Amino acid sequence: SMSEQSICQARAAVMVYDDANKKWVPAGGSTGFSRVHIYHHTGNNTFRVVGRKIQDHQVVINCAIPKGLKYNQATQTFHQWRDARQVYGLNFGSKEDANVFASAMMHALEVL
Amino acid sequence: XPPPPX
Repeated sequence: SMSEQSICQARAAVMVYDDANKKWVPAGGSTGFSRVHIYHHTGNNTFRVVGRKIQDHQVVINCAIPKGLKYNQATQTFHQWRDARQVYGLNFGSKEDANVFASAMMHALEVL
Repeated sequence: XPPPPX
């Protein structure tokens, strides 16, 4: 707030890939849908993905969007990306939620 | 990019 503005909201179950056990796991520990924002830090022209579980408001994801990021729209409702530290997945609750977020993500990547 | 969850 003050420093950033949200540029989208989308309904998704946020998951992270467990490389060691070759499975997706729920981000933050609990399975459930979250409200996932992309937030724009207006001053630096930087963007960050932040999500909070609907039920308890726990932040399950808070990861910058780096320049050049490769965003994989594997399916119409499941998109994923990586960093040096994690692989992230968004299991969106509809195709509308996916295109809203995907659309927001692509704009940010074009603007970085 | 690992395959989706299910």
